[PDB]
Amino acid sequence: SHMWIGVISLFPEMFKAITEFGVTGRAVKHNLLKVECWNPRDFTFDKHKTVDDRPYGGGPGMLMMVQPLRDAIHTAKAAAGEGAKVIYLSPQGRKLDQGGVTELAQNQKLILVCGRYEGIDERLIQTEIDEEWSIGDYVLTGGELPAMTLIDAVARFIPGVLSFADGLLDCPHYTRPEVLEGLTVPPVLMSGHHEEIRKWRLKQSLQRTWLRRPELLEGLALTDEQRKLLKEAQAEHNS
Amino acid sequence: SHMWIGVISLFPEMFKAITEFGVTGRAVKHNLLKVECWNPRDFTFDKHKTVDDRPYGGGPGMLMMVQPLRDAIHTAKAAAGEGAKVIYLSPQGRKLDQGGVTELAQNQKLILVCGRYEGIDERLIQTEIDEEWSIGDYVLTGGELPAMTLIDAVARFIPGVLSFADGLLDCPHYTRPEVLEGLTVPPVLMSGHHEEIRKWRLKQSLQRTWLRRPELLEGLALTDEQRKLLKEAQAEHNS
Ligand SMILES: c1cc(-c2cnc[nH]2)ccn1
Ligand SMILES: c1cc(-c2cnc[nH]2)ccn1
Repeated sequence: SHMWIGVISLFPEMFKAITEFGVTGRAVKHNLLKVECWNPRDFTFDKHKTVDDRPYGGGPGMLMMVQPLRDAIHTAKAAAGEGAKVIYLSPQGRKLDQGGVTELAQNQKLILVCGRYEGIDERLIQTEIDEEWSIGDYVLTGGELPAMTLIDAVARFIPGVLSFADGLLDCPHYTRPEVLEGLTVPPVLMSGHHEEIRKWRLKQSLQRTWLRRPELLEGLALTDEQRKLLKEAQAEHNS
Repeated sequence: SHMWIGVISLFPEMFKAITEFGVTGRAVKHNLLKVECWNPRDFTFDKHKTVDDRPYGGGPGMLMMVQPLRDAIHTAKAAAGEGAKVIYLSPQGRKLDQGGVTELAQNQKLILVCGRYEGIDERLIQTEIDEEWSIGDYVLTGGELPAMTLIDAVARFIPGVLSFADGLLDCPHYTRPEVLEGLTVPPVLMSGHHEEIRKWRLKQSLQRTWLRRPELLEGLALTDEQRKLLKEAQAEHNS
């Protein structure tokens, strides 16, 4: 099932990073994912194509100019037709996580508004934006990398495109050679015992989540098997 | 003060998104930031330039092939000289936040290793990586967008390149026109009263943090002024 994502950005060429390369580049080429960009600069009318403006109240920064940005959004909305969710990427938004990604991926159409400078007029958020989303508690130079991050994450859910599946960190992975700077591959992985290997990997995920991100465990209802392997991992750690 | 960032990636052209555009593009052009990429594909020797390999123990995915990736890392380390911190971008890493960004930005040299497929051999993390970092609890198709995100965030700290400064969400911002779809600019911002404007903005930040991200407040030692304005905001909310 196709996903269409409209993008509003002063730097649309940044999105070549996801539309021209890798898994996401394939998804675009195969028409599984469509990414369409509108640049507020194209909606300006003055000679110098001005896209920023001064904040009321003063301050050292600038904001996105309202008229070109508003017009770009309206154009994207018209192209989307009915049912597109309009998202503003900002640190004031809902924190993105895999559960949030799964939710966003349920939309067939999204419009992603990328801010630059000190951001956008609050009244545009009120009148034009459906949801604000943050990719993390850090400050960037613009909304483009967050938008690309969001697109990449939701793209993985599109059929044909391709251990947080159960909320745990991933297990360690090994490939050739069998010995690397004196470090050997765990023999269980060489055993060909599919069930032993499954349980080892799950136990490692549980142990790594417990040691690195114990808060993630509290959010889970562990299966009987997971409870057992976690107990074993914690016992081995204390021995 | 210059920052040098070495990048190991199968898709180095993705990094044009930050080296050719905007604030980060300027930083690169002005030699404030140098980004240098090595591609494991260039370190292969077989006819088909193979960069992936099968995981021991089976499973549906592939891993980065060790030899080309290892050789690329060693080459980057040699180019960096002494004192470069080597970072692997992964969901199993330390969660990036602004405090973490400030810490990373203290390094004059960084090497960022971007994984693809199901990631990299655990023994390479042991032997080659100094720190693992995550940009958030979501799964992407590769480490490139996280690396670019990290670069963008740390770049803001480089002198000459340019409200989490005190750990709060930002205040609303307004620009022209004075009225937008019936919504007016708060009169205080039109007053020209610099101290009233400062306090209004701070109060708004406190109110927005309290309503949207109350957990962020618990991590703060509020100033007397902040305690007062937060109390006022909470009173007005309950009235
Ligand atoms: C979403 C947006 C942003 C951001 C936009 N402009 C500066 N920072 C940061 C994180 N997640
Ligand atoms: C850092 C790396 C990753 C990632 C790398 N490969 C798949 N996901 C996700 C978030 N932060």
